[PDB]
Amino acid sequence: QVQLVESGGGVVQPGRSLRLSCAASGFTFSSHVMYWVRQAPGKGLEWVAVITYDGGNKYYADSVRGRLTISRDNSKNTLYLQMNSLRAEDTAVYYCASPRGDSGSYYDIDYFDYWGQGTLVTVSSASTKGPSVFPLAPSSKSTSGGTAALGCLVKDYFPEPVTVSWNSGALTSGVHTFPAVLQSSGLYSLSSVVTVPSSSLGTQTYICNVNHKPSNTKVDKKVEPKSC
Amino acid sequence: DLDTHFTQYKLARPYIADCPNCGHSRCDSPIAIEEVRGDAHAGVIRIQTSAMFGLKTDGVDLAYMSFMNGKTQKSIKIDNLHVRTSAPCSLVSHHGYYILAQCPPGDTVTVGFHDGPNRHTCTVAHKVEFRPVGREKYRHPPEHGVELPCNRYTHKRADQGHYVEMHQPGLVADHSLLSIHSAKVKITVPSGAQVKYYCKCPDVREGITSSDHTTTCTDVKQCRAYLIDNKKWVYNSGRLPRGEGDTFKGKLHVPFVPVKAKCIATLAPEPLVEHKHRTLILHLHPDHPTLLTTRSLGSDANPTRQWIERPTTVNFTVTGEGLEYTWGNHPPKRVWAQ
Amino acid sequence: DIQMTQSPSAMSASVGDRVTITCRASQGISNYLAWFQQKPGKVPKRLIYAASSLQSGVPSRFSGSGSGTEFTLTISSLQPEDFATYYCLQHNTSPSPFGQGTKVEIKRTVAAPSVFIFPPSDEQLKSGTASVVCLLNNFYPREAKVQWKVDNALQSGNSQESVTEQDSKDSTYSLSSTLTLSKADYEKHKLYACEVTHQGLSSPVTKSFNRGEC
Amino acid sequence: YKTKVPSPVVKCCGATQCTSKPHPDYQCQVFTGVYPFMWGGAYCFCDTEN
Ligand SMILES: *[C@@H]1O[C@H](CO)[C@@H](O)[C@H](O)[C@H]1NC(C)=O
Repeated sequence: QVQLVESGGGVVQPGRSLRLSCAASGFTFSSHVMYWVRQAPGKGLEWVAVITYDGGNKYYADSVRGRLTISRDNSKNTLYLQMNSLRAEDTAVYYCASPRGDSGSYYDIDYFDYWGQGTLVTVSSASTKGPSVFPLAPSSKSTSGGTAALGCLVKDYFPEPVTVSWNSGALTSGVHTFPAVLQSSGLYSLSSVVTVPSSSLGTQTYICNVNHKPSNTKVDKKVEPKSC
Repeated sequence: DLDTHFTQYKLARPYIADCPNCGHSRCDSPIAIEEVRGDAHAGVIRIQTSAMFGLKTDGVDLAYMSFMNGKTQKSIKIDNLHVRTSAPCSLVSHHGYYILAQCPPGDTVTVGFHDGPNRHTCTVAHKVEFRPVGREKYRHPPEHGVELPCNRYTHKRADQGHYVEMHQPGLVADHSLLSIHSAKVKITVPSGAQVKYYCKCPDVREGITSSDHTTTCTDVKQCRAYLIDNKKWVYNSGRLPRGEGDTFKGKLHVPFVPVKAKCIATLAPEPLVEHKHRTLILHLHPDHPTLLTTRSLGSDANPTRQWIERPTTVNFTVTGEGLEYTWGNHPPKRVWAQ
Repeated sequence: DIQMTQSPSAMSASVGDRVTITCRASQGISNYLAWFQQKPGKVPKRLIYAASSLQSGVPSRFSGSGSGTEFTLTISSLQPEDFATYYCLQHNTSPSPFGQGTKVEIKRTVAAPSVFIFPPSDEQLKSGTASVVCLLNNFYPREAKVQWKVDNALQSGNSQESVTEQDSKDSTYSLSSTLTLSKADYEKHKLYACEVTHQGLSSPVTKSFNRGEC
Repeated sequence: YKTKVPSPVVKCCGATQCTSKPHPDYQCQVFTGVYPFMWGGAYCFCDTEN
C-alpha cells in the first residue's frame, strides 16, 4: 500500500526556522514528482511547492517564495520542507502529496492522488499555558421553553488542542463544543455548552471535564445555578 | 521482415542540427551529417544523417523519407537523394538515421535530396581514402582477378551487433511561438505540446504551460519560447542541447555493421622470367602500383620489399640455397641454381 | 499568476438534488484541471481529472465539463456521503492554485436559534477580565447576526464568534459569541444585551441581564 | 577508437559544475560567455551568465 507520513510539525516562534519531513513507502519514490499543500485552520487548500523526481527543478507559491525551500533525499525516500522566517500566516496543516505512481522528467498530468495525514505547524510567540475553566452558569436568562443551557468557558490556553467532556462522557446529547478562537493575546479560547431540562438543574450534577495534554492540565468544573 | 524494427522505426524522430557547410554558410539543416565512417576497404561509406530515411509517418515504408521542417515531420517520397564526393557517388541502401553509399576517393562528403522548391543539402569536411584489399594499390574494383578476405559493411539491415543511445529530446527553441495580442504576448501550442514561458521583465520566470499568455512583459525580443515534444525521442547527437532530465533508454540497432566479406582484388600481369647464371632477371609490366616482396630461403633472410609502378627490370642473386618472390597477388614461387 | 474562482462559495442542497459547481480560471488552462472532495477533518480525495476523466473507484454520479477558462463539477443525484467541501485545481502550470472551495451543506427547514446569555463568573472577575457569552443554539440557515449592546451602546471589535459544523442528526448550526471586557469596564456598565437577527426570527431577539442582578 | 560525444548541456543563466564520470578518458570541461543561436533564433539572453 502507498503511504506518506509527515513529521517535524509543532509550535515555532515567528522569525524562526522549522524543517518538515515526509517519509514515503509502497512506491518508487525516486521516480515521482512530490508536492507540499497547506491548509490554514478553517481555510481552503493552498498549493505550497513542487519538486521533480531528481530535485533539479523546484517551484513555490509567491506567498512562500524565498522563505520556504523544498528538497528531497531519494536514498531515504524522504521529502523535506525547510521553512525560514516563519510568519503567523504560515500556521497550517502541511500535507505531503504525489500524483498517481507513474513517472516523468519535467511533465505531470496526474496532480495529487496519494497524500499523507498532514502535520500541524503553529507559528506563535505564545508559550505552553494551561486553560482557566470558568462556569457558564444556568439562569433564568439561559432558559427557553423548559430547556436550560449551561456550559464551561475554557479560556487562555496554548497550544491547541483541548478536549471537553460532560459528566466523564456520560452526557453527550445536546453538547456543543465550539471550535477554539485565537484571541489577540495569542492564546486560544473555546466554550462547551449543553442544553438540559430546566427541571434537572436541582437534582442532576453537571461537571465539565477539561483536558489540555500539552500543559498536563486536567480540570473538572462543577456548573451550578448562581445562588442569589 | 521489414516491420520487425519498430524500436527505431516508431520511436525515433528526425532531428535538426548545425551543418557546417549548409549551402553557403552554416545553417541548421534537417540533414546535418554526423559520424562519417569510411573505414571499409572497397569504398563503401556509412553516413549517419540527421534525417530519418525509409519510414513514412504512417508506421513503415522504404520509398519514403522523414525529415523535419519546422515543428512537424514533413515526410515525402525519397526521389533525388545525392551522396557526393570528389565525384558523385551511388547510394546502396538507407535505414532511418543511416545511409550506406559507395563513393570514389575524395576529401569532402555531401548529402542532399532536393524536395523541389528547395534543396536542403549539407556537407562536412572529412577525407575519404580507399585502399583496395591486397598487394596492388588499385583504385576501382576490377571486373576479374583473385579474391581476398576484405572487410566492409553489409547491405543487410536486420542486425543487432551494436547499439546506440536514444533519449528524450532537449528544449528546442522556437521564436515563432512569441506572438502578441497588441496588449501582451500570446504563447501557443500546436497539439499536446507543453511550452516554457520566460521573459526579461520581472515576472513568472518558469512559465511551464499549455496554451496561455504572459503576465506583464510585452517585448517579444525580451522573451524565450522553449518547446517540449517528449512524445518522440532523438539520437544522442553532439550538436543538440541535452535534455535536463534522465537519459531515456532504448538501444537503436546499427543498421550496417562491418562484416568480413570477400572482395574481388586485381591481378597484376604475369612477370616475364629470364634465367641467367645464379641470377634471376625479372621483367615486370605493372598496370597499377603493386608491392613486390622477395626473400632468400637460406639462413639469412635478406628481405627485399619495394613498390614498383613504372615497368622496370629487376634482378636478384638466386644462390644454391634458393629464393622466393611474391609478385602482386600471385601465389609465391621458388627457384634453384646450378 | 493564475487564480481559480469557484461559484458558489457555499450551497445548500437536499439528498437526490442535482448539484452544479463552477470553477473559472483567470487564464486559459486547456483541460489540465482536477476536482477534489474534502470531508471535515479528512485529507482531500480526487474525484475527476483532465476536466472530465472520472477517477477509478469514484461513483458514476460525479461528472465534469468545460475547457479553456470555464469548468464544472456536476453531481447528478447528491448522496448523504457527498456533503463536503469541493475544490477545483488547475494543473496546467506551476504554481498550481486550488479554488477557494465550494461547501455543499444539507438543506433543511428554517430553524430559529434558541438564544441564551451567560454573565461572567465571579471566578473570572477575580482574574481582572470579564467574558460575556451569547449562545445561539440549533438554528438554520448558518447566516446569523449577533450584536452586543452595553447600556444600549453598540459594541464593535471586542467580540469573537465561533460556529459549529453542521449537526449530523438535525442539520443545524450553533454559534457562540464572546464579548470580552476588562473587569474595570464591566463594572462601569449595568445592562448587557445580545441582540440576534436570523431568518427564522420575525424580529431581532434580545437576551439581556443587569450586572449584579440574579 | 571512436569519440562518442554525448549531447552537451546548456543553462541560460548561472554555471554548471561537472562531475568525474568513470568513463575511459572522460574529459569534461565548462565554457562561459557562449551565446548559442539555434533553430528559432537565440537560445538565451544572459549574455555573461550563459
Ligand atoms: C641488373 O643489375 C645491374 C646492377 O645493379 C643493373 O645495372 C641492371 O639494370 C639490372 N638489370 C639488367 C637487365 O641488367
